[PDB]
This record gives sequence, C-alpha cells and structure tokens, in this order.
Amino acid sequence: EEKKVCQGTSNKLTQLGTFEDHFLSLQRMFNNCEVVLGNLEITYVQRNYDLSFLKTIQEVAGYVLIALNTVERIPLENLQIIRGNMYYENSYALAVLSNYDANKTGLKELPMRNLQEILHGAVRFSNNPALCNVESIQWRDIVSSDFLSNMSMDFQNHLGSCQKCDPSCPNGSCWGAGEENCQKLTKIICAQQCSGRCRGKSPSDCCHNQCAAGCTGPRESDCLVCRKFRDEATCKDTCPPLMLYNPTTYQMDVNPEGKYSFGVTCVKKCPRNYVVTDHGSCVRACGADSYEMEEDGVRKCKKCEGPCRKVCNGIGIGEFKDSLSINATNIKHFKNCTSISGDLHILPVAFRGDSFTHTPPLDPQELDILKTVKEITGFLLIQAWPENRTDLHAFENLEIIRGRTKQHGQFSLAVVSLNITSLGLRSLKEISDGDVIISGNKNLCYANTINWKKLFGTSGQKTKIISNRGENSCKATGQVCHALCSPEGCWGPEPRDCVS
Amino acid sequence: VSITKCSSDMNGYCLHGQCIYLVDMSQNYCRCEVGYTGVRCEHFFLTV
Ligand SMILES: *[C@@H]1O[C@H](CO)[C@@H](O[C@@H]2O[C@H](CO)[C@@H](O[C@@H]3O[C@H](CO)[C@@H](O)[C@H](O[C@H]4O[C@H](CO)[C@@H](O)[C@H](O)[C@@H]4O)[C@@H]3O)[C@H](O)[C@H]2NC(C)=O)[C@H](O)[C@H]1NC(C)=O
Ligand SMILES: *[C@@H]1O[C@H](CO)[C@@H](O)[C@H](O)[C@H]1NC(C)=O
Repeated sequence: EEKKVCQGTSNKLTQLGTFEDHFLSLQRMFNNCEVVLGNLEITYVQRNYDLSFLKTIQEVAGYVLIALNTVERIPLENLQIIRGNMYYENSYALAVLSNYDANKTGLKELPMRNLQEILHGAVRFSNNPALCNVESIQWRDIVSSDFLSNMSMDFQNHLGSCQKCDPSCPNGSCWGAGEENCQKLTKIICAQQCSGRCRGKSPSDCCHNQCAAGCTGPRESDCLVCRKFRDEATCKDTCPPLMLYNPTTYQMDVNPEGKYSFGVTCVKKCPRNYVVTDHGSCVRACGADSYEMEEDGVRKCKKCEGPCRKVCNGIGIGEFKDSLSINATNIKHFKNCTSISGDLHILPVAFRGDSFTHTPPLDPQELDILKTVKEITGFLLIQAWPENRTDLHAFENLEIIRGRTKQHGQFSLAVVSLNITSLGLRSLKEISDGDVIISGNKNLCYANTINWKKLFGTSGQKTKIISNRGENSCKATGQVCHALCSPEGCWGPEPRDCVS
Repeated sequence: VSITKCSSDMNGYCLHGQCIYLVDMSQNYCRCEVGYTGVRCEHFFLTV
C-alpha cells in the first residue's frame, strides 16, 4: 500500500475540451490518490457525475480549488490537511468559487469532516447558492492565525433547503448534517499547557508539536499526519542527523537512527540521481563555489578553486520561472553552457512569438547554441523544431539526461509533433530516470531500432513510441539504419548515427 | 451566462484552444484542444 501519490493539476480554471473529456482527465489524475503532491482542482464538473474517488484523497500539499461545478456533492470525506505550499490567487489555500448552475442550485455537499489544519494560506467562498452548513464551520481551528485576516468567505444561499446540525455537535458547527459531519476541535479546546494541537482539554491529553492535524496520544507515531518530516510511522522536525551533538564525545556522535533527507520523507540512501551532501540530504544542484563530482559514482559538492562553471538554470525555474519555452529573450543566457541545471522546454510559440509575454520570434539558426550542452539535470521537452532541419542537431552532443525533474512527474524525454526525419541524438548514453515518449512525429523513423533499456538506469523505466512514421513506410522509403551497424539500432540514416 | 467570447485582443493567448471569458471571475481562460493541458494549453498531456 504505502502512500498512493498523484502529481495534481495546475491548469487554474481552464477547460480541457468537452466537459466529459475534462472529467475523464480528472479521474485519471486522481484515481486512488491518497496524497496529492500538487494542486487539487475540481472544475467544470457536471451534475450526476460520479466523484467518489475523491474519498481516497487524504492530503493535498498545494491548494484546493473547487469551481464551476453544477454537481450536488463532492466527496472529500477523508481529506484532513492542506499544507498550503502553493496558493491560489496568492492568498487562498482553499477556494470554493462560483458553484452555480442554470438551475439555482449548485454545490450543496462538501463533507470534509476530517479536515482539521491548513498549514498555510486562507480560505475563500464566493457565489455559492446551494452550500449547506459550511457556514457553521468555525475556521479558527482549521486556518492558521497569521493568515486569518486574508480570509474572504461569504455565503449566499437563502434557499433554506439545508438542514440543521446535530445536538452532539460543538457550538453547532457541522460540515453536513450527521454526527460524523461535525467540527473536531484540536486547537481551541486545548489547555494552556499544550503546544499546538491536543487530543483533549486535559493537560495529559496534548499532541506532540510535530503532530499536524491531530493525535491519538502524546507520541510521534500517534500523529495522524506528519507536520514537517516523517521517519517510519513517527513525525519529526528534522531528519535525524548522521552526526549529532554530544556533551563530551571521544568521536563524532554517529547516530544509528540518522537518515538521509528526500522530499518530505527521510530515506536510508539517496537515489543515484541526487547529490548526496555531507550534511545528509538529497539535493538537485550544488550551490555556490560547489560543483558536481562523483566520489564513488554518487554526485557530491566539491569546492571550486577560484573560477567555477556557470550554473545555467533551466526553463521554468529560477530567473526563467514563468517562461513557457526557450525564446530569443532567454536564449542568450545559454550561450556557453555545458550543463542545464534544470529542465528544457521548446514550444511552437517561441518561433511565432508572443505579444502577451512581449516575446520576439526565435531565429532557427540561434538554436545551434544549444550544441554546447552535454548534460541536462531535468527533462527535455521538444514540441517544435525548425522545418528546414531534419534532425535534432542542437542536442547531438547531449550525453546524460539525469531526469531529476520530469514532465508531469513521469517523462524525462519528450519529442511530440515534429517533422524531423531522424532524432540524431548520437551522444546520448544514459537516461538516468524518467520515462521516454516519442509520439506524433509524422516523418520520424529511427526510434524503435534503438534499445532504450541500455539507456535506462533506474528500475521501472518504460518507453512509449507511437504515432510516428510506420516501419513499413520507412522501409519502403529506404529509411532504415545503415548496413555498417547490424544490432543496437541507430539514430539516423548515415553511418555516423549508428550505435557503437 | 458563465462563458463569454473573449475580445480580439486575447487572440493568441490560447496556444492550443480558444479564449473564454469568466464573468464571475472577470478573467480570461482557455478551452483547450483535446490532449493539451495547462492554463494556455501550452504543454501536451503526455499519454502513459
Ligand atoms: C520568453 O522568455 C522570457 C524570458 O524568460 C519570458 O519573460 C518572462 O515573462 C513572464 C510572464 O510575462 C514574467 O513573469 C512576470 O513577472 C512580473 C514581474 O513583475 C510579474 O508581475 C508577473 O506576475 C504574473 O504572474 C503572477 C504569478 O506568477 C500573478 O500572481 C500575477 O497576477 C501576474 O499574473 C509575472 O510573474 C517574467 O518576469 C519574464 N521574464 C523576463 C526575464 O522578462 C517570456 O515569458 C517568454 N515567452 C514565452 C512565450 O515563453
Ligand atoms: C481506479 O483504480 C481502481 C483500482 O485499481 C481500478 O479498479 C479502477 O478501474 C480505476 N478507475 C479507472 C477509471 O481507471
């Protein structure tokens, strides 16, 4: 079982074709998902459409958006925490907006009974003409005190169709109507002796500081949700240090419980992809004066002596955080980069230009600059390429795709909807992590000849090559690997492209 | 009506779709062509 995870969606309030196609995509993304790393968006959903899969969702790290729904009930019954790592509209971790219909009734049921803490952000309710009993829910326990002012919740439902809360219910604050759908106070009912949350009002019934929403006892394992970091069933403020402080130590206090830091959890060993620092953490890139070396085949931060190579950030991160694709404005910063500390996107908008971003068109010849790069720490996405060129000339010297960051959290290499006849990625020797997708390239041929398994390093990697030019069509056009290389395939028609 | 036709100034905003106006939010968003994801439908949703 472990924890089932979904990447989430960041499409804001954008429709995905028809309503049914949108609902389909939603159910693919959030089927069986116990923990959402990203943003949970429930938008453009229609009445009498099954939404029961949402019962499985326990956590949402980003924000929860619920909008443009004609549905009667959305069943986030087991959702218990909203970490608030990402805000919607820069100040709302939970947003329920404009849930109306041609008929007066819109959204009426939101039974988030287990919801107890929103670590960061505020809540906004607007244009909801059918919501029931969410008005009674008091948000002092749920929302952080610092973000309370930013809350802008206003309910507009005079239907009176909603029922009343149960007598066993604290201050009449209920989520829906049953006794199970009521406020659970773990913050306000606490004594002055508790720090943070509490299981009961008595001093003996307090929660540990790292217990997040609630606890069943004053123990780290009894924490229902982890606040900061997680070790086994325990929740901790920090991953246990490999070396800890001691009052008097003949040698460094090596901790038998010391574990490496990876994301929200603490693992025993960092993956081969990430930089294992001496402090004990899985890091994506070395900082200042530190560059990447392999001591025993694992990456580490060695201090540069004086001058040090430039850390060329990828598109979508750093200075180019909101940049959709490489374009004329940002292509100059990649002049002499031998490595891409990030992920590289290429989209058709770059060649046409975008007035909304005030972006000029991109020159095809300028792309040749990318020939200097040999290692991409993140992922490569190619949705556009110059029409005159028949191969990915710029990435001919690319060697290793580390795949530390992947598109949609899955694909490290993507080449879709290109007219190129051959890939031409001759120098590519290792795809350390992430899947590969080659689809919709009408004139591309030499893809299935290559054995992508030898390129794959991490176990479980898969390849998906479809909708390219057919093998029969390419064979009839003489577009098959050169005779000088019988096995292992090739990257193009000429002998230079043969694999070894 | 929830959806309104965007003004012609929002012409190329939707890379793979058509601009739509949400009157309650008073904002411009996209109707994506099938298979495309993102606010501006910028990235192709990669099938498994
Ligand atoms: C071509 O490449 C260039 C260079 O990388 C790239 O330019 C970038 O465009 C984005 C979008 O216009 C810029 O990001 C903006 O920065 C301003 C700075 O004040 C912000 O105010 C903007 O805020 C918006 O987004 C916020 C959320 O992030 C919202 O909360 C807010 O309400 C606004 O909607 C926005 O962040 C970025 O600064 C430039 N960078 C440079 C160096 O010019 C361009 O986008 C690329 N073109 C394409 C088509 O990819
Ligand atoms: C969701 O996951 C369950 C569990 O494997 C599966 O039985 C079901 O078919 C899935 N639903 C869809 C729509 O794929």
